[PDB]
Amino acid sequence: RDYGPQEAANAMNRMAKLCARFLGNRGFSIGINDVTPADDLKQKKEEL
Amino acid sequence: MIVPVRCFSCGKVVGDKWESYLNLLQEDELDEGTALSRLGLKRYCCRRMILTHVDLIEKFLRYNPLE
Amino acid sequence: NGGGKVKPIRGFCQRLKGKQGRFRGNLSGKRVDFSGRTVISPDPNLSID
Amino acid sequence: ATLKYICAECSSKLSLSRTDAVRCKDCGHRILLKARTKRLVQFEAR
Amino acid sequence: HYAKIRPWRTFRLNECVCTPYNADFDGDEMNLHVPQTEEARAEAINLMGVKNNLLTPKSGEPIIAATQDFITGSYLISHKDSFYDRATLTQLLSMMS
Amino acid sequence: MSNIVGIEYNRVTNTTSTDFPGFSKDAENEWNVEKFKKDFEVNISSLDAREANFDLINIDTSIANAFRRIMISEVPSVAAEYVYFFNNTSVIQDEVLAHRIGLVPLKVDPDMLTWVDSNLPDDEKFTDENTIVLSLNVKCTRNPDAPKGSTDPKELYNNAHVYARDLKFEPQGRQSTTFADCPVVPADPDILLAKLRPGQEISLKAHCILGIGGDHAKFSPVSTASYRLLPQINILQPIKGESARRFQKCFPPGVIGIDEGSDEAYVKDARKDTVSREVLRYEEFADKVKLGRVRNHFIFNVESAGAMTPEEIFFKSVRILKNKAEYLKNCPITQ
Amino acid sequence: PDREKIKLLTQATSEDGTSASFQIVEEDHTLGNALRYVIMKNPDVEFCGYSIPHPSENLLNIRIQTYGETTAVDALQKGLKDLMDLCDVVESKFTEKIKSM
Amino acid sequence: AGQNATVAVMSYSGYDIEDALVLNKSSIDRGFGRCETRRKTTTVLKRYANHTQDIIGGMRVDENGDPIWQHQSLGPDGLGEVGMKVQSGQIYINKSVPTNSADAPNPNNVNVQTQYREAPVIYRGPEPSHIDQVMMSVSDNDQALIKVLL
Ligand SMILES: [Zn+2]
Ligand SMILES: [Zn+2]
Repeated sequence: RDYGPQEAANAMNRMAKLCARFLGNRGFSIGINDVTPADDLKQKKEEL
Repeated sequence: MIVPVRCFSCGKVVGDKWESYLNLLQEDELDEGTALSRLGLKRYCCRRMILTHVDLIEKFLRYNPLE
Repeated sequence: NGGGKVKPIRGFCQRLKGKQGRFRGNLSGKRVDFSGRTVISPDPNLSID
Repeated sequence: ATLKYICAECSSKLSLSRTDAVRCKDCGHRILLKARTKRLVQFEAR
Repeated sequence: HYAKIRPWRTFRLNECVCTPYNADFDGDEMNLHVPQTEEARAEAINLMGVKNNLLTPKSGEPIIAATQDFITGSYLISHKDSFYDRATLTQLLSMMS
Repeated sequence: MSNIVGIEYNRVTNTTSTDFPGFSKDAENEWNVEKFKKDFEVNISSLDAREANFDLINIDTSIANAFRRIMISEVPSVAAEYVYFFNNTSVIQDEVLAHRIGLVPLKVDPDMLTWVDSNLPDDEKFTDENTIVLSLNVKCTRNPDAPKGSTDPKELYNNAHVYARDLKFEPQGRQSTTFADCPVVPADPDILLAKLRPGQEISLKAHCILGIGGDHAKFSPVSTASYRLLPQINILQPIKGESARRFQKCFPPGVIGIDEGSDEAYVKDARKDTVSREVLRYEEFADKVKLGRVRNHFIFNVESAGAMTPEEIFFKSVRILKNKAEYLKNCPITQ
Repeated sequence: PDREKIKLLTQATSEDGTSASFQIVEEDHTLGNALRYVIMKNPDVEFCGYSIPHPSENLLNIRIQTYGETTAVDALQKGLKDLMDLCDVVESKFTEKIKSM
Repeated sequence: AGQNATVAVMSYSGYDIEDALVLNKSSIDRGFGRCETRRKTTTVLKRYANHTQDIIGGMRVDENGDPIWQHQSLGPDGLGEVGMKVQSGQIYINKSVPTNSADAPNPNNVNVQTQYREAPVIYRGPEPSHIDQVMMSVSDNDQALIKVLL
């Protein structure tokens, strides 16, 4: 809305090319630690 | 059809061990991994294919051309 | 004739009436040249557009 | 072996003329395959 | 779009324009056209291409954006608790462009 | 910092090398050498035929990563690749069969070969010292001796399970004279190339070129080579007794060690543990022990495919990189 | 001597040493990840990164930026020739201790 | 049916994104996931009330040099050979019918049935192929039949 697209999208290309190369280099993932609650929420849930 | 020559990850020679493995399973009643434990696979990636890969090729040889 | 009543008799007026044909499935919908078809897969390193 | 083709059940080698016979000799069986050549072939393992 | 050429075989595009196609990747298809006459090119490229068409007509929002990873991928770099190094920042700013 | 990596139950800490006089008030750890040299060391674990393991110290991740990488890809190894065949009738899909032999390792050295040229076509391509061509044939024969029903179908059928042993090699002019005391051998002779039954035969001569790992694993000198980062454990407070006995019970047998009910839990040795970070779940053991590793100190090992002594492999992969630089040094620079 | 190796990127630099972007042909993280390290410790340097434009293609781009004085390509010279010396050490001690075994 | 695979869950190589998987070379190179596709082609040789069958002959072989590359590839019989790389544009089976076969015959003839319109079926395709089996056989109605597979 300010500078017109030509440099605008030029940002977004930089967005992708950054993220796609970095994230995997750093890393991230799910875990069963995540989905299974540790003690706690099972008991309070039971009253819930 | 055949023991793959190497596992899809390690790329240690697998083929040698399939024969001797099955030997150690038939004679010498013994536990699977424990066999492979002293059979020389200490890392599971390789190990699966010994635990896996049903051997078809003989079940094919039933249909061999000469019978 | 044969007297089996196959069904397959109309299709001149019906030619330009419904579905795929002259109505609006072939003429308004014309099949096209200079084209290709595939499946998809990413390239973030490929620029937008 | 070296010759043209094989039975299905008999696995018996046989050669044939043209517009000749579909049956083999020994088999009361019909279908037959075609033997593989002696001609060299090539693959690349990769 | 403009056309670039690469190996293997398949249509490959940049992700931020997925949602316009509502492309799921996954196993789905597309189709590929080229104009013939020149004026058609200049038409669709400088009008009906991306950079001019970037906003949806309905609500007047940009429909294209980061989607999935790129979103969260920013967040991790974006995250406050993070920090970096002149070497780190270096190779990053490289990887960005 | 201080070559410490955070090992925390959900996360890690202090990863990137972060030593160079870019990032500090005082600007130090600036290059030179001989502080590098005299500080840099190395050690060996043990040396085997088809395997090597050893230890490295006091360098960043990068160059080590290089050695691993070039070691798994950019190093040379030679193998049979192109496949020519003397018919075949057998069950196995003949392509897949070729893929097999293509992959099977060989025990043979480089340095007795050269590289194929994409140019210089036709028969001029594969020539003499640049090629090792293998032939094999078996027509399975029924063993007329029939001891039982369904033995192993060896007593039934001669040479049913075909092995790398069953491969032989045809030497040629100047090809013979050189490998006389280097008999051509297919690494581990025991592999199942094919199974079959009499009324079947397979014959071939495939070809053998030098190759590079990144292009195909079949050119790997190595089954797998990797560097496990050397583990470390810092511990606090006496915390002795069965609770401490439970503590070591939280780890693989190498673990720490127990002198007595007193003298708490002392580290027996490192590098035995899997760095498997269990203690942080039991939540009591937490405050006395932090987990981490030293970025300077690399557990680094390798499997030889049987190609050659890995100590000399590793030594090579180094020089291959040294070359790769050197060639770039005195290479000019166009604008 | 082969003149397709490193084709300097003109658009990269302004003038006079300073910064430059490079494409090394047929090469990858093995080097680049190494080389960036050996470079970054050279005091006058600012910013030395690298990346691949696309994995599907093989070209390697290493970026370099510095303070005044010493030139980029001069820095790349120095650091690279230093990486030579690193290898020299690796062999020097490695083969030694293993010669002793 | 399938592969027992070693899998990680991560964002590596930001090509990942939506549902897109990513593989290891020199794994698929070591072999993995490798496929074969057995397809088939069938040809019914049908005789004609002209009392004239259809002929499978072929393999012209100019120059004495070689069977023409447009064709080649078959064998002395003039039919596709077991286990040969066979490529688009070429013929693995040659079927030919007479031109007078299409019309109304009479029992008045002298010599030439020899006119044969030939429609050898090309194997089209985007890549190389092999022929590991071919079959010369007959159905109930006593007419030659060839059903082959690539
Ligand atoms: Zn494995
Ligand atoms: Zn028969």
